[PDB]
Amino acid sequence: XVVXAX
Amino acid sequence: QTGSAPNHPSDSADSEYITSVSIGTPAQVLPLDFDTGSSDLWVFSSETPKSSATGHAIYTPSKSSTSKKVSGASWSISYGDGSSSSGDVYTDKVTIGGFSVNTQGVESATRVSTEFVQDTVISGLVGLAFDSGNQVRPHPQKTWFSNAASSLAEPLFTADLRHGQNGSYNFGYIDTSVAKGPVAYTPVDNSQGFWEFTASGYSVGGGKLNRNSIDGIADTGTTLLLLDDNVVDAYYANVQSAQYDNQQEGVVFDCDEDLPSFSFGVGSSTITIPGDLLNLTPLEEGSSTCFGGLQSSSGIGINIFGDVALKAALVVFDLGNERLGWAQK
Repeated sequence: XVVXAX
Repeated sequence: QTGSAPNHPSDSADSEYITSVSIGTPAQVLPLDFDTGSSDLWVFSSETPKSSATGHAIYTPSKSSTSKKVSGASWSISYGDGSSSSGDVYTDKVTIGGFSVNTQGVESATRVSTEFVQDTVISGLVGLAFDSGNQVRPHPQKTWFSNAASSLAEPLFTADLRHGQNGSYNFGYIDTSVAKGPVAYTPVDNSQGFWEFTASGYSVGGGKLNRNSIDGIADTGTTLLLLDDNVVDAYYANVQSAQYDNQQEGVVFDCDEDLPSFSFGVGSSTITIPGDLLNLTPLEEGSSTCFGGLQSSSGIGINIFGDVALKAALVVFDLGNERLGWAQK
């Protein structure tokens, strides 16, 4: 995998 | 005044960490993902399509005597892994670990992407990065922690994440009794809205730190440790069975590898991630091949000290001082 505010 | 909220890994591969949050009056208790890499507190709610929210706990603002809709407010966010969500905005009381923010922006999702739909165990995110990143328009909402900070004993919070075991998110004090070394601090650059810092160098397998510094962000909301291709190459260089697996989109190696540690410099102090924590998971049940916890950041364009790294330490997010502390655990 999760990758959180691109 | 403090808060202390137990967290737990959502699955056996520590994909993400879940913590209860109570919203509204009376309290509606939702399991949320505390994300120091975003700036919006958003929830599955009674306004989320039922086909998206089914199986998830939801916030229903009409059953809360303290909710209020924020007229004209909307929000949308795209995350690093391609997931997304969007909606409108209420304020309500939000209590975490027994500490309450009385009027907090609670962003109600009216649309969420498939990734969130499928992840039934969470009901949204608590954004704990800087207020500047908040996506509410026309008027941004402050994060829960920014709102809480002036009323806590101290304006800081800590993340204690563990592999396969419950940990804690604490607010307003530093419980170093979970750690075995002291907190070492380094300054945070909040120019991009993140807990961005620079590690002064690194080492693979325990020799002295080099001086090859690493700029990256401390993100409780990312699973992995995502570092540039040179570091990934250095880390796996003597891991005999390591290879890139195009299907996994990551480096894998035999589960029985004795992996080297990965250490990095927080100013002149060292934090060492033991090799244990650099083995994320077998590729499937009973597999002899495992997926590494350290992988390339080349795809996302920014280095991320995600849960794989955070698990090695008690990590202090000090908003009052805009610094980041790490105590070896």
